[PDB]
Amino acid sequence: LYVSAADICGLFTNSSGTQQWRGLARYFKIRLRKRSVKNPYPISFLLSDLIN
Amino acid sequence: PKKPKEPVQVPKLLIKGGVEVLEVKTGVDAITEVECFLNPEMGDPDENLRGFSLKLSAENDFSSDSPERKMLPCYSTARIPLPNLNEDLTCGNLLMWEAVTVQTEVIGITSMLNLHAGSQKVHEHGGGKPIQGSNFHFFAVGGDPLEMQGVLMNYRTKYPDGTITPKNPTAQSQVMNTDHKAYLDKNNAYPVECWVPDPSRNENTRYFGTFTGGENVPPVLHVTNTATTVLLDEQGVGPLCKADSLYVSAADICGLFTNSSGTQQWRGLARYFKIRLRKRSVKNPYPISFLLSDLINRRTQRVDGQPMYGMESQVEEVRVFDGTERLPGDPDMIRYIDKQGQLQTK
Ligand SMILES: [Ca+2]
Repeated sequence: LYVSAADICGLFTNSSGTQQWRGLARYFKIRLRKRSVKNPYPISFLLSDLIN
Repeated sequence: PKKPKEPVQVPKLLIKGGVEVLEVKTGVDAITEVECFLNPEMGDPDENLRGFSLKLSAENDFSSDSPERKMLPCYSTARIPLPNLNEDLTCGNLLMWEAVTVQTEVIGITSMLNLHAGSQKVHEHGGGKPIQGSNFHFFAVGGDPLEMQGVLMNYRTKYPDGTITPKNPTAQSQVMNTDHKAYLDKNNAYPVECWVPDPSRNENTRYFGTFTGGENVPPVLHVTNTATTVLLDEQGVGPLCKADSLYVSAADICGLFTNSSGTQQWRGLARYFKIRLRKRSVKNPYPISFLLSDLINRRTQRVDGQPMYGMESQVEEVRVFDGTERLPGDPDMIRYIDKQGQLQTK
C-alpha cells in the first residue's frame, strides 16, 4: 500500500527576517478489504518469462 | 434495381499502423503483417558517407594482415518485440506467434545508375564505371537469433576491437572448425568475411542467401511486390517465437564502388521485410518443476557447503526401496537398471 504526502504550511520568518519553510506530519487511516479479482497471468505468461 | 453480386469475403482489417498496433486484444484466428527494413552496416568511414565502406587495403602480407574496422561489412540484425498471447488454455497448451510467410526486397536498386558521382571514367571520354564486383545478398527470419559459424581465411589477421571475431583461430579455422559457434546478438559487429550462418543449428530460423564473387560480375536485382516466400517446414510449421520476439537478419553487399583515383570501396543497400504472422497452439514441453526450480533457486540462500555432488562428492551410498519382495540371501548385493530393465550384479 503506497502512501505519499507533502504538507508545506507557510513561511516561518526569523528574528532577522530570514524566511524558511515549515511542514507538519499527516495522518492516514486507510480502510482495506479483500477484493476478488481475476488472475491476469496464467502459466502461459509464467513459462514465457523463463524463456525470457 | 438489380443488385450486384455479393463481394468475396476478404479478411477484415482491424487496425493499420505502427508498432503500437500489435497490442490489440484480438481473437484466436487473428493474423498480423509486420513490414520493416534493415539498414546495411558497411563500415561508414565518416558521417558524410553512409552505406559505403572505407577504401580497401590492397596487398597486405598474409602473416602481417591487419584490417581496420571501417572497411569490414557486417551483418545487420534486429529483434521485433511481439506481445504475449495471454490466454487460458488447458492441459499444458500455449499460443505463440508463427512466421508463416516472408516477402523481402532490396530497397534502392536503381541508385546504382548514378554514374556522374566520382566513379572511375570508363574509357577516354566515357561516363562513370558502375558498381560491380563480389556481391552477397542474405536474409534470415526466425524466432531465435541467427546461430552462425566462424569460418574465415588467414587466421593470422589482426582484427580491430569493435568487430567480434572467432575466438583463438587456428589453421583449422581456415576450414570448418566446431569451436567457433556464436550467435548474431549485436548489430554492426559480426563481419561477413568471418561468419557464415551455421547449417547445423538454425532449427528455428529460415536463412536464404546467394554469393557471386568476381572481378567484374553484373549485380542482377529483381524488384517485385508479388513474389512470396513460404517459411513452413516439412511439418507445416514456421519459425515459432519462443520468447515473444521476431528476429530479422540481413546482409546486402552489392559490389565495389571504384573512385576517380582508382580506389575501391563497398556498397550496400537496405532490405525490406514483410513477415506474415499467426497464432499457433503448441504444448508445454517442460514440466512444472522448471518453474518451481527457478523460483526456489532465487529465494533460498546459497550455501557454501561441503561438496555433495561431482567427482569430489561426499554422498557415499544412496539406496531406493520401493515395494516388497521375498527375503534375498545376499544383503551385499548390487542392483540397478541398465538401459531399460532391472539388473542385478554382485
Ligand atoms: Ca540441426
